[PDB]
Amino acid sequence: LVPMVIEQTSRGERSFDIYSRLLKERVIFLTGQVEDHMANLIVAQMLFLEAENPEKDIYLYINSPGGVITAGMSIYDTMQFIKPDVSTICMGQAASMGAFLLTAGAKGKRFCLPNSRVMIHQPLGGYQGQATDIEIHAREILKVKGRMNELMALHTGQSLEQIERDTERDRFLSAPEAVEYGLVDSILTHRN
Amino acid sequence: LVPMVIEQTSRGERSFDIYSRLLKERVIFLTGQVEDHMANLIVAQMLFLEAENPEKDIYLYINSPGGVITAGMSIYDTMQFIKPDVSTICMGQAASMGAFLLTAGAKGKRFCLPNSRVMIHQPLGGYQGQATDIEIHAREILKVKGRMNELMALHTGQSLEQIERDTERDRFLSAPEAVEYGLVDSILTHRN
Amino acid sequence: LVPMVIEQTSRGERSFDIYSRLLKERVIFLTGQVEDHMANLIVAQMLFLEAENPEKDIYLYINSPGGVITAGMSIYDTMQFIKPDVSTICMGQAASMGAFLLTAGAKGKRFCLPNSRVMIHQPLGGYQGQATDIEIHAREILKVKGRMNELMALHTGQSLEQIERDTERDRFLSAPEAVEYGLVDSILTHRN
Amino acid sequence: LVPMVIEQTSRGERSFDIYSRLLKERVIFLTGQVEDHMANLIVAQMLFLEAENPEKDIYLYINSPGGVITAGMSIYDTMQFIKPDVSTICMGQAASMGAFLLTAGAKGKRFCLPNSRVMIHQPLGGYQGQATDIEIHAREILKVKGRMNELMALHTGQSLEQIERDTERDRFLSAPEAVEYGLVDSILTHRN
Amino acid sequence: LVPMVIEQTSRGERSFDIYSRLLKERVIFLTGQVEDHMANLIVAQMLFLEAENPEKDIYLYINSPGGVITAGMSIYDTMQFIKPDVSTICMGQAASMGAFLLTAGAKGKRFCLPNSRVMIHQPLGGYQGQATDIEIHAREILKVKGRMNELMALHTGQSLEQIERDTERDRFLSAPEAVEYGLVDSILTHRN
Amino acid sequence: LVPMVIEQTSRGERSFDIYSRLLKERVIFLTGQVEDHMANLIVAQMLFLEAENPEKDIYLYINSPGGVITAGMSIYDTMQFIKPDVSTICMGQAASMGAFLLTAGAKGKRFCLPNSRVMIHQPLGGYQGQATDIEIHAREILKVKGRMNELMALHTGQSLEQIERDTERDRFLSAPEAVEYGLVDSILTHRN
Amino acid sequence: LVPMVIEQTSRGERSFDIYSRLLKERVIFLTGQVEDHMANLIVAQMLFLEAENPEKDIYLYINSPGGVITAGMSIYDTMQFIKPDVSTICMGQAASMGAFLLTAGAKGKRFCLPNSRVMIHQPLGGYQGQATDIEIHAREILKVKGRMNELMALHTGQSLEQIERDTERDRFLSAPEAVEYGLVDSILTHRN
Amino acid sequence: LVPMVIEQTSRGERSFDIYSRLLKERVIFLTGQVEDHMANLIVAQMLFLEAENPEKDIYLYINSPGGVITAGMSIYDTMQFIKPDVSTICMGQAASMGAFLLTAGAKGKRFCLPNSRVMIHQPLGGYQGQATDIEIHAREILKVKGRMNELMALHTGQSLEQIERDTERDRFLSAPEAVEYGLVDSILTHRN
Amino acid sequence: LVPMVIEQTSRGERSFDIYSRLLKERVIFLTGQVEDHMANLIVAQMLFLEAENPEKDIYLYINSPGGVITAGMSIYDTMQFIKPDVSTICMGQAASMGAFLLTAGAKGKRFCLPNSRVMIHQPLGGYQGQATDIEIHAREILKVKGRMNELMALHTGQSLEQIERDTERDRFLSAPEAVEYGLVDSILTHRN
Amino acid sequence: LVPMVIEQTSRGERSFDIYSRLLKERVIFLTGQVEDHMANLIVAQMLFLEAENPEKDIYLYINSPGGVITAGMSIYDTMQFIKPDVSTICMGQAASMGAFLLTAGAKGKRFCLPNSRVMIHQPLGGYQGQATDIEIHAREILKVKGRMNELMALHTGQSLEQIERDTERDRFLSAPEAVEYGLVDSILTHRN
Repeated sequence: LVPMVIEQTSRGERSFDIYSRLLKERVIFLTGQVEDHMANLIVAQMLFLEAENPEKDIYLYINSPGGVITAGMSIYDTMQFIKPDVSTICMGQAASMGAFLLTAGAKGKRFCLPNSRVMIHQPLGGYQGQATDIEIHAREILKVKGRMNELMALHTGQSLEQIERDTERDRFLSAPEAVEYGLVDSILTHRN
Repeated sequence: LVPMVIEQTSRGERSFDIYSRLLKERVIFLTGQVEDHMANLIVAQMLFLEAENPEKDIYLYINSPGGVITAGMSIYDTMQFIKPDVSTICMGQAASMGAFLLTAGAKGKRFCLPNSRVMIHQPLGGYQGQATDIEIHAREILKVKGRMNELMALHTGQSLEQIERDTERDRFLSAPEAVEYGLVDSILTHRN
Repeated sequence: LVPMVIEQTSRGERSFDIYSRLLKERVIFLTGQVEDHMANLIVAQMLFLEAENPEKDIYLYINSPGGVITAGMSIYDTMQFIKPDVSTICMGQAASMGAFLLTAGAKGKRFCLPNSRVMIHQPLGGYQGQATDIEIHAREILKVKGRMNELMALHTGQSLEQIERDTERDRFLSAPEAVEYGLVDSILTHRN
Repeated sequence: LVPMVIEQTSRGERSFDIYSRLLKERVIFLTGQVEDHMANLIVAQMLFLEAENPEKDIYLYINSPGGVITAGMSIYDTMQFIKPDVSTICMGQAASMGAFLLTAGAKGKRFCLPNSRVMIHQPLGGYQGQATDIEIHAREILKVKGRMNELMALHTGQSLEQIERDTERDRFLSAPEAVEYGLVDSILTHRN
Repeated sequence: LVPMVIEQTSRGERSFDIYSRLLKERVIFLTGQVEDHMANLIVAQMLFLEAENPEKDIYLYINSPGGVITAGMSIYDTMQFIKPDVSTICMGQAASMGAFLLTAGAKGKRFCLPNSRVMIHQPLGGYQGQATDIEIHAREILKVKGRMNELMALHTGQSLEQIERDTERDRFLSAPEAVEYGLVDSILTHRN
Repeated sequence: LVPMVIEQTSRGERSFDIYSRLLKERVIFLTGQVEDHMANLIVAQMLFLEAENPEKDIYLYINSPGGVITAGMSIYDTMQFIKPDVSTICMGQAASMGAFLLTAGAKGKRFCLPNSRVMIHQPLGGYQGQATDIEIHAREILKVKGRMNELMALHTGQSLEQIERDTERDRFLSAPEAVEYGLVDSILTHRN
Repeated sequence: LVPMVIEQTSRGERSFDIYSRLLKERVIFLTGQVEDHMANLIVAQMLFLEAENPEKDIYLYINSPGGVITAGMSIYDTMQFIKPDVSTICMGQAASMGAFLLTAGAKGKRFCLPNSRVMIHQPLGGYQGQATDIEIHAREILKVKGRMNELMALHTGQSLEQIERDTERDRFLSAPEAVEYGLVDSILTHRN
Repeated sequence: LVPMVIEQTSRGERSFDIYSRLLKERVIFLTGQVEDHMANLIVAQMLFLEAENPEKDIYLYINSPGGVITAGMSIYDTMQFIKPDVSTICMGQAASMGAFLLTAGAKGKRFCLPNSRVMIHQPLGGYQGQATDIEIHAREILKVKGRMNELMALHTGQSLEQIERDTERDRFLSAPEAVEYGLVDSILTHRN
Repeated sequence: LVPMVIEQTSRGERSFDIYSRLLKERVIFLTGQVEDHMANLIVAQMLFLEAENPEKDIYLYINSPGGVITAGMSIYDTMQFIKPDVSTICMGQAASMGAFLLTAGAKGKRFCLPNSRVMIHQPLGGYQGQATDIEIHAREILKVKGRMNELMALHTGQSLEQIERDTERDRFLSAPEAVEYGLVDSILTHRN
Repeated sequence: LVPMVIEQTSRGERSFDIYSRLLKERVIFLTGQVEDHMANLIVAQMLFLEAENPEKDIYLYINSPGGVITAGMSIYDTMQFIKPDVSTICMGQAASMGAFLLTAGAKGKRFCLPNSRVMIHQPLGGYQGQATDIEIHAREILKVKGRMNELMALHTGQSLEQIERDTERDRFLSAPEAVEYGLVDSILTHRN
């Protein structure tokens, strides 16, 4: 059950759900397996906040084990499109897609919690059918692999060759290791 | 759950769902497997917006893997019937049915995000029963194939022969490749 | 548990199961649905009897609810290939393949029990996939329908047009009706 | 069904759910198997209370059998990041994660009921695949085990070596035993 | 479906669910299998009622077949902690945990209906694994058994050895029998 | 879904579900299998209605096929406890448990529809385990059977011996037969 | 069960199963789906017949819907390795592997029945996993497709390009058409 | 059912199954998944052949998709232990364990059919449990990987480093490629 | 199917299965999970061989993943009861029971193949029920652990304390390590 | 796969299965759960041996986890009816029925292996239905418990009161403990 909170305003007392109250403060929660429906919801929140104030910065809290690539690209493309800088904070973990979205945040505004765990791997897919169809889908996933690696190299700042080697197999990076790799910029240890 | 949002108006503060709030701005979300139930909901949204302001454009956001042809065709006929132009934007991906609706958008208003993937294929179906019945259903699906290819050629601008050859098997098109093919017009890289 | 029947010959006593003993008398049983394994077994028996005596008649009892068409064609082609005349008898019921194999017996050696029944209908099938593949499989089953109807008219003496009209839907026929229709030659009521 | 309670305020009477009413008093309920969804909910509740009054102490009732490690670390890091001292209380039981979060509370503000049962064990995990991938995943759970033991020693005050020996297998600690170990500070037997 | 009732208050009329209306009168319903989620709901109600009026007594109605030992302890420890006296009533039945919570009520305020049943038995548990871990879990369930028999002896007033003999196997106590045993104080036959 | 109804009266108009509307008129619906949750709800309504006017009668409509015994005793004990007389009416049917609650109503205020059916049978149960435990449970159900027969004899007026013989096996009684037996006092054919 | 047949030899009468009796006549039956177990059995028969007589031709009857490719290659390699000429005959139907083995027979000894049907299509396969592994399995199945098409061109005599065009999709061929295509040399209609 | 073959000798005719007849010729079949029961059977055949003639070469036919490693080691160890040279021939496909046993044959007596396909990959495994137990099983499977690679380098002649690089992922090899890789010696294109 | 082999003796030719033939040579095959049926069969073989020749050594081949303890104890007690020295050999792998029986063989006659594996761990078990019954079954499995460890120390020659430390968790050992530990006496690499 | 053994007699070599060969030596095997079918088979063996030689002792090996009581009673009554002395031996384990049959052997001819185990407990049963039927089945299982306890006291020589206390719950006993308990006579440590 989602709890309800009261917000004091000039008009009077107002009741909001815990998630909507934080949305009012430009906070979007990315939680669980990435998919088309949850991604479209996040896209709607980014566009809504852009209109309210295109100057202020938006925040994205990523705690997810990854998911569909196509759904993630909808979020990634939306972040780069809108004028507001999107700050990404990793809570708990950030897998292949969560990590791609984490590093896709605005340069200097990417954060990670101290005990967080980041993991990056290459795309995984499968197709059953004729050899001709296999060649088509096989070429498509390879293109996505190259495209994802090219974008990660840009945000992380590492060379494309290095990304291919590291993403060939699952690689787990802690919060300090991620800072060196370039996935995140700083760690939020304590409130200052 | 969907996060509620507040809209300021002359009467006072008003509460709207995230999707309903965007619907007020002539934005319709086409998400997931196309089926009769969701299609009738999109049709109702279009007709409602037409009454409010037939001059203003409508924006359809497509992120779906395709689905039933009859359900998708009810959306296409609705778009062409109504006077306002229906702009189509592709987020994440637009498969066979999603691509037909995408290219069916108003000329010059079709858009695609840079990392979106547009796949087009021919109709697929099946029937079990007597040979006489199989002949009836086989002729019907073939007629549907020609109808879809005829319309796709009209919107894309390519010849019917080329569309038939290209759609004989699954064909994946990136956002730039789609521009040359004619499925879309421009790519929304960044807000200007 | 098939019973064992002892056979007395000049050499001495011999033991055989109920089915092999009848096989020695050139009697083959066609029971159950027509599949590839049972059909291949019947083919071996026919070839075996031909080598033993290429001029003595063979008896084939048919009590089956029908089955695969390809399997039946192996039996039909084998019957029309070898020199011995295959006398077919209907016991209990004769479905599409059972009736086709029944009427495929040697002219003047086709029999049917009094309380037996025969059923003829058009082929059944189906396919799931692209429209292109459907056209292929649809054309194939139609050719089978035309080919099978042609053979039925040859063995029954009826006209191809009449067969097509009677095979469009399941048609049941009794033993006397089958004689008038040309499916069988005579009814075996009592030993004389 | 959750009951609704009435709160008398200067503005007037207001209706609150039982869980929301206690949230207003800085009480957060941690219940059931730990997971990403419930963890983000607790995180949102903590951040919300910090904004309202970063000086007042928060309370976190813990009755859970444990769960995912990553989800728990999000709660742990959030508790340490915010300024308010989080006072953990153990109701019924506190497993591996419930205990790790229980001992993570502010020094001097960790409590447990007299009949509560605490339990600490090493991480649980598994992976199926190639030997190379097995080695990769095996090193992570070992790092998580070492990282979790380091933090437990910091809060409880026991040496790292002792924590390893005691955490090798499931160890159950009663409320008084937990006080000596260092997981909790005091027992709440009766209201004074 | 839960029905809604109207309350004639000074500040107009308010609509409350049947359970919330009774909660306002310091009545809590404990029904069904005991578990962590429902137990945390009863604890919230007990704490909320204590804040409203510590002097007034809280009524608990127990109609349950028992459940998790840990979940029940959260309720038991909460009852003893709060200053107000919890008056337990037994409707229908009161199994192992329902009976433990029933007898846990304040001395002189434990009641039972004439046709109600009571059942007390030792704890139930199980574990699968190595012999070493089996020995661990076995020691705790034995320790929990001794702890529950000590507390039951205190409320009932019977010797510890007597409780062990009876609890070894399931025992069924009628309402008058429970009074003699000490589980309850009196019976509520009719309103006076 | 339940249909909402409105009351056009003074002091404003109030909308309630049809079931809650009837509850205001002192009408409680007992429908379906008896269980702890539904029985607990009925208990709240009885206790709730008592507070408004202990002098006014409460109506109970029974169309249940029977259920648990413990849940039924919670209702029976509540009816006898409260001061207002509970008038039971049988709609459709009243099985073993429903019939026990039907006859338990106030003398002279028990009714049955003309085409309603009633059946009474002994308790049914089962236990799997050691022989020692079987004896415990077998003795318990026999005590329940004797207790239920004693109460039924009291309300109906028949001797305990007659009730025992009739309840050994299912006995179906029509509305007129029930009147002679004593389960109900009169029949409601038409409104006067 | 398989019927037993008596064979007269120098020693005396000898009993054998129907399949074993035909095996002595240098006849092998290929029925059902191709697999490692059935394929190895056929290989053993070919080796045994070769040792018995390395100059007498062997007969292979084919009636199967196809199957694994690797299993089929074992049979194909043996036929091309041993000195005796393997005469292939098609009964009922010959699918991808059945047709490949059919056309692989000795030149001039490939026969087909009048009503038999031949179907040829490209290999079918699938893999699920990382993009790297997909490229490997995809390249492998493509080599098989090219390798199989090369062999089919050699036996049939058709150009490699024509075989590739006709194998992209399922193609059916009657016995007369198969002769023109080069799959079989002659049609066996009547022994007379 | 396996066919029967009559063997003629001076003593007289004798009947053997197809597999048993080939066993007399020192021919063993390794078909299907490699498990413990099938491997144990193969070991029994090797020891039997050694006793009758410890100087004649043995022939092992391999058509298997791989299987357990422990079962494979029993076969491998027995081949090296006995004096007779085990000639390994691969029909169809040879996976990780089939290829390992294939290359384990006597130097100069390892053959491969032309259309065969060999596949080598690193071991597979997995475990679920505590972190300590995971480290144990991880070290174990890693040792197996190193041990298996060492043996492969010895039989294939390649370097340990090269084998490690080629076995990290599934690698397919045709008959000619296996010769160059040292996995086999010659190709049995024809008996000549 | 198991292959049949002929044994030439002075009396004539005798046909035996592969396992029965080796049984004549005092060779027993312990393969698969250790259950009561397979174990009882091995016991019968041991007794039969003892009656034939109580002075000739018996050979027991072991390749199994372990199993029930009670079944294994019957085999162990029989080996130590009879006079013939049971020589144990390990092929592929030897689990807890497989290793216990392996090391239980006659001193100086315990062998293992080079690439074999050995695994020793403490017993496994579990129970579900009352706390009293748990204590019983827990004490029993602990006695088995102590009993089995005592026997292992006797045959291997290691101290009881060392065995307990090495059996607390799964411990893997290769053939060379087993020799040093004392489970086996030597390694069989070649016949010469 | 039961192995086959050859028995050398004056007439000539004979063939028997391992179990049948031992049956000639008056050895019966009681393996697995005690059911009607297996018990009936054992009864037939006991009667056959009596007719062959009613003066030679019979040997019964028991390795079973128990089962139905009625089936075991057939074996017990049969052993006490025939004249030969049935020497019982336990291997691995002896449960409730296994131990009952074990102690039922002839006095002075009851043996146990050194590492065997025994478990005795009261009967287990259950019934679902009307309360009347429960009393019937309850009384029946109680009589069986007393009857079986009386017989156990007779063979073991223990008092009936002592057996009742021990049988109440599962009691485990080792071979030496069984001797002191009168359950067996001696331990077969070695043949000697």
